[PDB]
Amino acid sequence: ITQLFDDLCEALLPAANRKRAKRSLKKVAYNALFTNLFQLPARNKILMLSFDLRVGGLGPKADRLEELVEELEAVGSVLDLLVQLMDVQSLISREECLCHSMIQETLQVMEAAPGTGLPTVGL
Amino acid sequence: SRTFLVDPNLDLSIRELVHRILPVAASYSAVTRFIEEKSSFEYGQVNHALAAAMRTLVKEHLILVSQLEQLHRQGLLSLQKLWFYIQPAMRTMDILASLATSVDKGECLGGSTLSLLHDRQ
Amino acid sequence: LPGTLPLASQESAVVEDLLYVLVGVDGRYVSAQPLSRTFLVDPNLDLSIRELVHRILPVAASYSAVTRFIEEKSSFEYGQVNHALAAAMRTLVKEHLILVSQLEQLHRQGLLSLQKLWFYIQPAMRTMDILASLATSVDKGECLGGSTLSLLHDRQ
Amino acid sequence: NLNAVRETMDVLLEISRILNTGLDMETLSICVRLCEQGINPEALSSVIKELRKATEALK
Amino acid sequence: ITEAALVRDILYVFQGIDNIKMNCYKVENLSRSLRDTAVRLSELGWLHNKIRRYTDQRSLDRSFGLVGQSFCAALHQELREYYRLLSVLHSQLQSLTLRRLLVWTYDPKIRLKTLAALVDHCQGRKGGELASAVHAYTKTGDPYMRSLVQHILSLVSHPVLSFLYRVASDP
Repeated sequence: ITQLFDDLCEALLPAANRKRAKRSLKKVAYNALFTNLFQLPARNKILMLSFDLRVGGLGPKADRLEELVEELEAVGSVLDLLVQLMDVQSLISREECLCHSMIQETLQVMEAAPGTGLPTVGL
Repeated sequence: SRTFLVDPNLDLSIRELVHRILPVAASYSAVTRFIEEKSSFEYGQVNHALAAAMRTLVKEHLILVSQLEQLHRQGLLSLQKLWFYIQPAMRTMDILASLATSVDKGECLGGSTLSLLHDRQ
Repeated sequence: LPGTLPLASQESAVVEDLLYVLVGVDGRYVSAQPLSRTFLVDPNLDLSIRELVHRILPVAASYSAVTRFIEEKSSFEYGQVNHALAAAMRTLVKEHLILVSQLEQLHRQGLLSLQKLWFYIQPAMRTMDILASLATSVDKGECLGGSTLSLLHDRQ
Repeated sequence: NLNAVRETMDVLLEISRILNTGLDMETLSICVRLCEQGINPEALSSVIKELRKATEALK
Repeated sequence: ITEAALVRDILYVFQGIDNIKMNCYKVENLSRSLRDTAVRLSELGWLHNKIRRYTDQRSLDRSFGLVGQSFCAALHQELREYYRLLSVLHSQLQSLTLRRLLVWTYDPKIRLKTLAALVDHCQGRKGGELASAVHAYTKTGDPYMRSLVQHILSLVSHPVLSFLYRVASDP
């Protein structure tokens, strides 16, 4: 258990000082773990999220979320952790925001003061 | 096998690109005629369900043209932007326009229409 | 025909012509000569300009020898080191092309005088002077592999 | 048994994918094995949201 | 001839459709400072032809095999993106200039340099012999190319690892 918190702190560390940040992030893991410790069934919490699925459409996906928790019976504390954390018109509206987020990301640099967006001039 | 005519007096920088979009229409005017004909009973119980399952894609091709006109009203649809949007349709309506021309070439009905779909994203 | 153009206005013709030579494309008046590149400016030009033009060009001639180092030392028959040296030597060329773009967009508003140009490119006159010295010292004595990793350890 | 605990771990990725949790495959096996120890999951929801917070201040 | 007019035709020469006409795209007046930059920019569009002819000539005959498809159908996912860039560049033409294009299209002057030279090294290779001639492009070291070709290999070598998990056969 003293190591399973050390391997967890490695995965969430984004790859590239990577030798002292792990030492400081292990503090944020412990500084936050003991705040809750200082201070209801399991399957019901899924259904309350299954309901909110069906309301906004996408019925079969909600009929799948219940299909797996029924076979996961034949571990309960694991799913209790997960719950804590026009088809064409959307296509033409995606490939149009790209051309709005591609000509903007590069015109904001092409027209500015000489040497702002350039990293070599910042040396 | 449809032929088209564009314009005597048009910009050459357009006609060369127009001829790049039409091959999805000519490949469409040969699928919609395959549905309205191979649906006749005198063609077996296979050349029917082949024409039905070949119709749902035509429905989804009509939605892709609707979402373009609604996106055309805001003017966000330039000609260059069009050539990229229909690319999923230029590949699919190029597959079906090849089966619908290879099932009618050699008259197939029944099993010989189920073999061709096993030899032919 | 710059001889029939005033002094304060013909300067606006050189700066937008000189703003292209730094990219590699030839220019209108300040042309390039066939092949260490040599340039030709003008028979009839103000002497108060030609002496300053020759102070800006050493960033172009030092650039026409880096872009030719990339397009050649990328050939496989040069080892797995003379490659990644040419790749990491390309990102700086990209940032040098952005520095010429931001000058033309700043040239449209006329805020770019010739005297103001000589100060803007100074970060580029120092960097493209370093790479134009490695790309001429890695090819002098044919290096590939470790002997191209030694030279980067002896050489802001 | 390792074949069973692989399947039970493979199904559990999907319900964390459609629930739009940022947990990838590696951080999941870390957190599953750590929850398997017996730590209370109400606290782990805070360390991940803070590790991801201090990670953003770097970029 | 205005500079804007050149920016109008160049955005087409990037595709094959031709002032700029068709091996260099000889342009035919204007000042020398303009013709030179067009020449290099127009030539990038010519490359796009050599990579398009292969994925069109070999998408015709049905005797190219099963590997020669996953290759000819992996040169398209690396072309839709080149069609997304041309989308963005056209929306701004309504401002960008020649010297502004050079930085925009400095990177796709390389991907269209490896692909247009990856389809010539493997011309008559079909079957596995093609999946062995797009692997002889990984011994390059260049971190930008070795991470592009090492992806096309991961698609071309999928049919080969489909027979294996299921070598010349005799009918």
